[PDB]
Amino acid sequence: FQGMTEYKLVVVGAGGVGKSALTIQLIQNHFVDEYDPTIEDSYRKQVVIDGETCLLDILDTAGHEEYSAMRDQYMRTGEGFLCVFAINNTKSFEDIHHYREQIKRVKDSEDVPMVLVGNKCDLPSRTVDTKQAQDLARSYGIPFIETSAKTRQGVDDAFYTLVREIRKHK
Ligand SMILES: Nc1nc2c(ncn2[C@@H]2O[C@H](COP(=O)(O)OP(=O)(O)NP(=O)(O)O)[C@@H](O)[C@H]2O)c(=O)[nH]1
Ligand SMILES: COc1cccc(-c2ccc(Nc3ccc(C[NH+](C)C)cc3)cc2)c1
Ligand SMILES: [Mg+2]
Repeated sequence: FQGMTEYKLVVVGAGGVGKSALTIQLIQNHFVDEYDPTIEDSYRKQVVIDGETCLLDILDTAGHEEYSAMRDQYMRTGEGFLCVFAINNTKSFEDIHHYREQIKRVKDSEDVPMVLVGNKCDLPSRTVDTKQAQDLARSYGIPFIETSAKTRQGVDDAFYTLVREIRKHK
C-alpha cells in the first residue's frame, strides 16, 4: 500500500449548467452566484466512500468548446464522467447524447462509468421532467441524480455515486 486509491473524474455538459458550481460546492462548501465561464480547472478532494479512503481528482471542463485535441486527451485519461444538464434548459438535456457519444468514441467502449446529473433542481422554471431524465439514464444503463449547487442537494451523492460506478467497472 503506497497511498489512498485515486479516481479521475471529469465533469462535462453544456455551458451554464453549473459544472463549476457543483465542483466548488463539493470542494469549498461555497455557492458561486457569478457566472465565470471555464476553460479548464483541476481540483482534488479526499473523501471516505463505503469505508475506502480515496482521492478524487476532478477535471472541470468548458461547455462552450469545439473540436480540440486537448479536449480528447483528458477524456482518454478520465475514468468516470458526470454528464450535467440543467433541469430548466432543454437544450442542455438534448446535448447529453452528444457528450455521451464523444466519450464512447474516444474510450472506444460502450460501457464507461457515467452518471447523469440534473442540476438547478431548486429552480421553479423546470422544463425537463424527472421521469424523462430517468428514462434516458435507464436507456444508457447509468444512474441519474438531481442536484442543486445552491441548496447542496445531491452534490456529494453525485460524485460518490460516480466513484461507486468506477469501482463496479473494475
Ligand atoms: N439556482 C441555481 N443556479 C445555479 C446552480 N448551479 C449553477 N447555478 C448558476 O448558474 C450559473 C452558471 O454556473 P456555472 O458553474 O458557471 O456553470 P458552468 O457549467 O461551469 N459554465 P461553463 O461551462 O461556461 O464553465 C451561475 O451564475 C450559477 O450561480 C444551481 O444548482 N441552482
Ligand atoms: C487528463 O485527464 C484527467 C481527467 C480527470 C482528472 C484529472 C486530474 C485532476 C486533478 C489532478 N490533480 C490536481 C493537481 C493540482 C491541484 C491544485 N492544488 C493547488 C490543489 C489540484 C488537482 C490531477 C488529474 C486528469
Ligand atoms: Mg465550468
